[PDB]
Amino acid sequence: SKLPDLKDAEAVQKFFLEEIQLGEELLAQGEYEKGVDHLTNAIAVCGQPQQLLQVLQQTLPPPVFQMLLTKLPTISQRIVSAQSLAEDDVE
Repeated sequence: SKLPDLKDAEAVQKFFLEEIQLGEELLAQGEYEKGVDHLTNAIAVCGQPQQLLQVLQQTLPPPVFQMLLTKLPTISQRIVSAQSLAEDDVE
């Protein structure tokens, strides 16, 4: 592709429906995980009160729960380093 732009289609809705599927099969509890997938498609927008909770609270459940206590700062610090590099690029 040349000069791509952010766009939505039913495919992302159906790929959002496979994230629901991963959550539900992984947790044997569809209702709670359905909320955590709505919390991953809503980071595509990054809504003001819901812009930081999103991807982290998603990356929590799918593997064994409670094994992400240490990896969560790893993801957060790598994101912080990413913004540090972006801030350097802006400067």
